[PDB]
Amino acid sequence: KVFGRCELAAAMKRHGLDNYRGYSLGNWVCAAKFESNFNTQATNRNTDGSTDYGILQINSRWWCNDGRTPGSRNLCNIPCSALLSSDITASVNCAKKIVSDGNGMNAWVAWRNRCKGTDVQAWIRGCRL
Ligand SMILES: [Br-]
Ligand SMILES: [Br-]
Ligand SMILES: [Cl-]
Ligand SMILES: [Cl-]
Ligand SMILES: [Cl-]
Ligand SMILES: [Cl-]
Ligand SMILES: [Cl-]
Ligand SMILES: [Cl-]
Ligand SMILES: [Cl-]
Ligand SMILES: [Cl-]
Ligand SMILES: [Cl-]
Ligand code: NA
Repeated sequence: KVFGRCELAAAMKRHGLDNYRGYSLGNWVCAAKFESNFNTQATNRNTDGSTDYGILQINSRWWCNDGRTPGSRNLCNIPCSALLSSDITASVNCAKKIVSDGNGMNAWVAWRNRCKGTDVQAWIRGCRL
């Protein structure tokens, strides 16, 4: 599914991301925009052979099982395909573990490089929430 901006903002709020670990909704929307352009089905292979999946491009090295990332863990206890669904519950729940692990939203390199410190509230402006 390709979400609209405000549609994903509402979805992320319903699933409890708004101010999760202190990160306002606009940080999460922004991270999704640059990780996946709001497409749940986005996948991208990394150089190390792991793959990033879903609206928040969650990596198979640590977080999910795809059957083809040697030596990896599956900390979210999910197949990586769960992270491609129209229903964002598995991406949200796994993202909540990732953002809790110590480095906050710096786990998403695109969030550090394109969203951190910027006017992230612009991403939810105009939206019914
Ligand atoms: Br939930
Ligand atoms: Br629910
Ligand atoms: Cl947009
Ligand atoms: Cl915000
Ligand atoms: Cl990592
Ligand atoms: Cl393959
Ligand atoms: Cl959903
Ligand atoms: Cl649905
Ligand atoms: Cl933090
Ligand atoms: Cl407005
Ligand atoms: Cl809107
Ligand atoms: Na894995």
